[PDB]
Amino acid sequence: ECKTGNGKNYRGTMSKTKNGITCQKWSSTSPHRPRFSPATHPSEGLEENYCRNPDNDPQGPWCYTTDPEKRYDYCDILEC
Ligand SMILES: [Cl-]
Ligand SMILES: [Cl-]
Repeated sequence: ECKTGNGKNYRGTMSKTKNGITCQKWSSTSPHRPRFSPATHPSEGLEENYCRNPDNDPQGPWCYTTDPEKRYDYCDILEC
């Protein structure tokens, strides 16, 4: 678990955002409804509640949040 680039191929194990709030399972639909999931983007690594980049976001790995008022947010992934 290290990152390189926008973290596109990142198949790491981090499950909390940069502010230490824990990620929402990408399969789950609360508190937020994900626009990306394992059923639609099977090649994207949407397993558990880990930090991915299904959309080649320039800011790197993010995940759906568990704080009902925070939709998504980035992950502090060690630099590779
Ligand atoms: Cl939502
Ligand atoms: Cl999105």
